[PDB]
Amino acid sequence: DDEEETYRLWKIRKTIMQLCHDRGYLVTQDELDQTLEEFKAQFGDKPSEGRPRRTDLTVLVAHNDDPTDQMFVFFPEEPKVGIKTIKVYCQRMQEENITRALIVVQQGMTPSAKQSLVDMAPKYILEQFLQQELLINITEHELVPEHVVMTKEEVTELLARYKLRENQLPRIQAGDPVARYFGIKRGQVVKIIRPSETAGRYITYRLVQ
Amino acid sequence: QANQKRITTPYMTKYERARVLGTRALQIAMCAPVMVELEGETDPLLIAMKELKARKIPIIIRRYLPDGSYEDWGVDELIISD
Amino acid sequence: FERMREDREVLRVIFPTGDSKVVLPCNLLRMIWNAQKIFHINPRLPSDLHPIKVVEGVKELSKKLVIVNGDDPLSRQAQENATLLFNIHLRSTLCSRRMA
Repeated sequence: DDEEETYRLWKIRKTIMQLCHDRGYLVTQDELDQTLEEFKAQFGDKPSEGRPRRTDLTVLVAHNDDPTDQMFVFFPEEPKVGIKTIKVYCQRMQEENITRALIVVQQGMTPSAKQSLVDMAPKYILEQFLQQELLINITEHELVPEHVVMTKEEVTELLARYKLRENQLPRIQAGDPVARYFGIKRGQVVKIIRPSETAGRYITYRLVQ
Repeated sequence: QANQKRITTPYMTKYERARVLGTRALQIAMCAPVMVELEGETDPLLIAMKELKARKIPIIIRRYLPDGSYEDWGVDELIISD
Repeated sequence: FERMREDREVLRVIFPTGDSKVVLPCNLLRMIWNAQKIFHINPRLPSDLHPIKVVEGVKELSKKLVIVNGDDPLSRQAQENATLLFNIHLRSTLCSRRMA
């Protein structure tokens, strides 16, 4: 009832740290591999009482290439998140002049809140995640190969090399678990490196849609 | 496309060979001039085949690329494998 | 030897199971046997093949097998990954020690 909640919170934090590290954000090695005991000593083992409360788990990291390019990770306490909570976090971001954020919901999200995640897209690029899908890092799976987000320069060179247009490359849905994990949007190209029993290594490139 | 830098394979494909022998055989059947010797060859197929082995076929293969460009490879520039 | 040790680990990550059976274009063991019979090689007499010629020959051959044409790093990376499994089976079969 309680030891499992703290275990889940720890596992989610570890996965989030791995996710931010994979997106290119500055994450220290200590917090990247934090044991359950270290987490209980830094945060607690009493989430039912409120120690630690989900509001304490808020993370704030900065990009390796740009220090001002920060990103938020919020853990709401209500199972079903409403529009008011999004307004709170959006205002929080406005106050702290941050543009990118993550909402790790417990049960799910209301329709109006999802639409609120779509209308403020050019101003605040904020995403949503379910704690049930964050308890495991999908990139460590054997079926999931190594994905790498390409830069506009690398894509221009790719398209100029094979002499093809963007609509000709294979596609990947923006709602794909890996696409959501790496936080990629339409127009971006993701480079996949997978092992092959015929050539050893195969590099493919997928366009997001 | 710049003929100085042709990216296609230097070998003649099985399909290119098939169509080359076929079209050249048709030409010979229409009384076209022969380039090589004909000691005992009349059947246009055997004549076109000896011409391929001799590498004396006056045909250019226009290999179309997906982008829309093309590379003109002559039968003498390609390496016959079979 | 170091290059073959790196390739050894590359195969360990490619083939996590102990299944060395692989499909490749050219059978090196039969070609080697054919050369043994074509030139009447005596396995009991010393060889006149310098191991440096073996290493240099394998590197030049690996450069002649071109699945992807282009000197740019993107093409060189694709070429290096396409002929990878073959170049590994080649360097492991045409090794200077095995050839000696």
